[PDB]
Amino acid sequence: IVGGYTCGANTVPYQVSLNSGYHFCGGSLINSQWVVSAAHCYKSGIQVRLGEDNINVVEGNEQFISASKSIVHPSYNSNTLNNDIMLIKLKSAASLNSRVASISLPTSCASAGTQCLISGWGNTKSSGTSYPDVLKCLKAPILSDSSCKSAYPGQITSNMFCAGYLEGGKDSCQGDSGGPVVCSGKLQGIVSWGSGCAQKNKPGVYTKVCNYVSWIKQTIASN
Ligand SMILES: N=C(N)c1ccc(NC(=O)Nc2ccc(Oc3ccccc3)cc2)cc1
Ligand SMILES: [Ca+2]
Repeated sequence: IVGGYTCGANTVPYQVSLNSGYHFCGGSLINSQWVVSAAHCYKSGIQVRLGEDNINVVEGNEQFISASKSIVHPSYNSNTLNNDIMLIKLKSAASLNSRVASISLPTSCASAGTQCLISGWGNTKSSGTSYPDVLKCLKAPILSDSSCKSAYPGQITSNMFCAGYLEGGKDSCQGDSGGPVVCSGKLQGIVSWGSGCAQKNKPGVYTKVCNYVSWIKQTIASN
């Protein structure tokens, strides 16, 4: 996260770190056995790390559960990043509580103007690289479909929305991928792509989670 702030330990209880020997993507816990992330974060050998604040230090609230299976959305296209969503099942259910909690899926799509919370352990610099050990947070508005398409012409499909600040300075970044964009307590986006991080007129682009609720529910119902 570029231009964000330190969340505070376990203040984002649904935030997940996907680790394969190292943190490589964020994710959101949506019930005791399932995590949602970006399909572009797909990897064999995922261990889900819940209850994390400093991902490099064992602090006392973590749960480390290997993934038993991953399901990349059937229509995910890696070239356009259209339908950039994936579900991960945990081999054992997580113990839910105040510090490790699931986030609700949306009943309706969010609208332009809604302020949302985006969090992750990604890069905090637009020029340079510095990866924090603790979770960073950014409050950011959903942008209109027209400003999203003006910023990235010919690239925004109906399964994507932009969120952020067209002046730059505040954005998600590499390493934040697969992580949450929560608006009014509902998971509305997944950190997916953007040109650079925090550049002027190049906001973050996010998977539009409301389009996937029936698929998430149906998939969890049979797996
Ligand atoms: N400005 C941001 N908010 C922002 C910018 C970039 C990313 N990260 C990103 O775009 N990652 C990425 C996406 C697709 C990729 O493409 C792949 C294609 C095939 C296989 C694997 C990855 C690779 C990296 C996240 C947030
Ligand atoms: Ca830790």
